[PDB]
Amino acid sequence: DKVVQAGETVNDGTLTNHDNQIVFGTANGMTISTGLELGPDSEENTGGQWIQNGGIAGNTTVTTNGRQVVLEGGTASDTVIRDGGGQSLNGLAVNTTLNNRGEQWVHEGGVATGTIINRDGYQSVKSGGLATGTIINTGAEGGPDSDNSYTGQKVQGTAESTTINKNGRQIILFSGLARDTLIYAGGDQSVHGRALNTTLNGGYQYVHRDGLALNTVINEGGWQVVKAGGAAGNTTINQNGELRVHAGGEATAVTQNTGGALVTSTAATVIGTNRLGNFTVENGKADGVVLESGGRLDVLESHSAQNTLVDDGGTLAVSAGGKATSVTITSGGALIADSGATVEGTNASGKFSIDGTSGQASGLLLENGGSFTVNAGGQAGNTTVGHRGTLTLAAGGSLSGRTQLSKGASMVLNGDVVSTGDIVNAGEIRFDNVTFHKLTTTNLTGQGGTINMRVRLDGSNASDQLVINGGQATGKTWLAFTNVGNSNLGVATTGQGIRVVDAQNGATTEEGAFALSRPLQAGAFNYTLNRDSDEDWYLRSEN
Ligand SMILES: [Mg+2]
Repeated sequence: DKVVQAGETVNDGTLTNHDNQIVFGTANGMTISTGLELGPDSEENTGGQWIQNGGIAGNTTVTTNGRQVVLEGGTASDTVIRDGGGQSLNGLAVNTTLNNRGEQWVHEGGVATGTIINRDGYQSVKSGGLATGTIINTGAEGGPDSDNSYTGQKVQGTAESTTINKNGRQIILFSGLARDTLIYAGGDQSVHGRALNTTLNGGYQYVHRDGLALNTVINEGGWQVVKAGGAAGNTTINQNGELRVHAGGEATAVTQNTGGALVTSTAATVIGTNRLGNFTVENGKADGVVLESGGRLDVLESHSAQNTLVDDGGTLAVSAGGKATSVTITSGGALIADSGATVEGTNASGKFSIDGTSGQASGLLLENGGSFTVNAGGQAGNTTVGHRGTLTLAAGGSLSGRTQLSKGASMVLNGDVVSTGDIVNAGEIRFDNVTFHKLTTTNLTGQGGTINMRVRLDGSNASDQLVINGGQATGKTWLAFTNVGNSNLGVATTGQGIRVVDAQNGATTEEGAFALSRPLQAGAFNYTLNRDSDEDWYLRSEN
């Protein structure tokens, strides 16, 4: 048991085999490799280096099993804690570096400045301690879904001037404060206490139940997530940043700049000012919201929205029972709703309305992930489905006027449908749900575009079916059949065949109107699509 007394500099050496070194003067260049054999969580340990009040340790290396205890008024310079060593800090530590399960506990009254947490190292600031000028490079390599709180920085006290690099993680517990942080892309900070003055230069900030975040700026690639029961105030959403406010979250004094994404629901609280004026999402009522660049507003059941602008890259999602009036969707805006929602506004091509009370819609335009669902007994008129838009019809839906499908458009049919107007398909219609449906239209105009249909080639003469009611089938439209019966079994067709397009009440079809997209064989037969004199089209057997 060496005792370095005051003004007696010890200037190299090691420490082993549960031996203590009591420092009252100066002890440079030590190797502490004893005292922590039993693990950080036991008062059963003997050995290590103990810097007393007024003592100094410079360029110590605490390696596996080594324990360095700095008491009140001691100091530890340029310390390397690695490979499962630890430092218990009640005084001053300057320029510590933590590698591979090296730990630093800064207990009440302790102060650590310049700690670099390098990989699988850990700095725990117990309540009443202070960490200043920390660099965190680890803790967050498992992604936003990693629940790792065992490496990185955990604060129960206070952390000032922290830089969080890729893979770095800061957890602020209930009692904790983190003031002035810069969080780069790949790194994150989890806030359960107080985070104040945070710069997300592509970094992530999670604000959980009972966490307060004040003065966060979200630059490009950054993310502020306010969970239920968390609260953020005075956030600035710069271009290509997003603020996420969950049901039960507080977002007050939000500055949504141009290019800023806002993702929230009427079940949260978001007050602020965007590039068009003031906005409020409060108590189930949103007024003035501007969804762009990945922003989403969900108007849940029995809430309301007015003066919403859905711009290119934004999404308005109105649940059934929600209302949203004076909507303006610019070309490239997405609208998700069904015939039980109530929406009014204007889109890229004029006025539109969904009246959830009667279940009739008129003039929709579904682009870029927009979607509408016509529920049972509903009716959508003059629909325009664009690239990446979807129109789904529940069993018992109706169409009215001209249903136009642009290239890249989807229309899914989950049961029998009647259009009392014109379907114009340049995209893809698809009979899905194993029951077979009938799509009745007055006129079909094919502009390319497959209708994906289903067939049983197993002795049934059973299939999906198109019906031209009184009108005409023109253009060119591809038919894609899938055999849903017993495969490798093919039965012969009987007489005229499986009727797939039925012309009725005087309907005519043109002669190159329909065409098999790919061959249809089952078992020993090739199934061929043939138009006859009755204007109807049939599936028949080959050789
Ligand atoms: Mg701990």
